[PDB]
Amino acid sequence: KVFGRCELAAAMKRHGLDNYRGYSLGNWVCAAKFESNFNTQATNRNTDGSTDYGILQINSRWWCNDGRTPGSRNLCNIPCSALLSSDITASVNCAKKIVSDGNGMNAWVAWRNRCKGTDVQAWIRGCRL
Repeated sequence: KVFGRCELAAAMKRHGLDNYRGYSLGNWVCAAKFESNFNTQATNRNTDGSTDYGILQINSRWWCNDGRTPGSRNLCNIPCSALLSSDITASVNCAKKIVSDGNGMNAWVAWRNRCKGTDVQAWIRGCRL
């Protein structure tokens, strides 16, 4: 599924991401935009044996288990295929854990590159929340 901007914002808000650990909703929408272009089935297979999965491109070395990645920690305790659903719940819950395990949103390169220092509010402006 390829989400619309406002549709994804609403879904993320229903899942409690607005101001989660001090990160406004627009940060999360902006991250998904440039990680995956809102595509829940996006995959990126890296040369190091790991794969990035889903709308938030969560990596299979630390966070989910796909059975083929060396050094898998599976800290979200889910199969990576669960992150390829049209329901974003599993990706949201694992993203929360990624932050809860010490990291900020610096854990997403696309956020560091394309969202940090910008008016992230623009990504939810105009939406019915």
